[PDB]
Amino acid sequence: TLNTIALQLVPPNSDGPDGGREQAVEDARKVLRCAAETGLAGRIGHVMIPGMIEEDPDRPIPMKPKMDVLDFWTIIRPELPGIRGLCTQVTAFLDEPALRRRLGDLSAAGFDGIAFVGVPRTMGHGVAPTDALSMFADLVPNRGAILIPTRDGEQGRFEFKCERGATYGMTQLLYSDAIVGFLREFARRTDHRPEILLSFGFVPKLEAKVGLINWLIQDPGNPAVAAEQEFVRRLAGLEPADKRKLMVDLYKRVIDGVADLGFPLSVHLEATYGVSVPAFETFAEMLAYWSP
Repeated sequence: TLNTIALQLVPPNSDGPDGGREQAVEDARKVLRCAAETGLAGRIGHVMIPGMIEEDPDRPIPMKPKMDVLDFWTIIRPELPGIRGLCTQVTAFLDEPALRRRLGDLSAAGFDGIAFVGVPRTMGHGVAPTDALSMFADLVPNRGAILIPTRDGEQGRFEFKCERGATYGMTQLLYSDAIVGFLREFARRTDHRPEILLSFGFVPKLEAKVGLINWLIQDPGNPAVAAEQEFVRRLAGLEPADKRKLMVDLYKRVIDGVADLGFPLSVHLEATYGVSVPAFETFAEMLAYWSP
């Protein structure tokens, strides 16, 4: 079990002559600075590096190439003394031998958890993500499945992934208490008690203009998600202290709602638009209420 506070850090664009290395160092230093400014120095235990970024097909200008997960960690690891690694990893291009090689490399580099994921919709000889969960379990021994508590059929989908060896579930961004009802029914139906990495994403006013979070959580026809998107739209437009209050209230509703269910809990902090002092001001008040 991780019992950790994880901060998501997206690898920089690698299309420059430095391959993103200067940007990676500055990003790490911005993390330390923002944590220090908000009373969170030394509190973040892990960085969550995604090894997959879904691309919105309707965005006019394309994503640039991104730094490899392990290249990125190698650069930022010296700048974040004491912080360890978590990641997601695409397994579609990793046969069983190559999956053991990648796992050994990530373990040796200091990664403690790995969530196996699929390929973006707009992009094949390896293991399916759910088959990888139980392989070479001594390497990076925290093995993550993605958990979206609003998604149709998620009770049977996530139960199966626990059967196949998931030790933790990394949630989609949480903008309602749907995870409370989900885990209450999961605990009732099953004996599985994976660690839950509860994901919380700061919403700046830029979301009102860009709508990236709204798109990241979209599920057309799902009324529970519609409610979440309405919550995100509301937050985007509220004044800074108002959106902090509402996000902290949501945090408290989730933590209280799941605290007696028997799942180990970690916290996954996300700033989709980039780390900032306002994001960390919100994180700090959340973690002041409850921290793993």
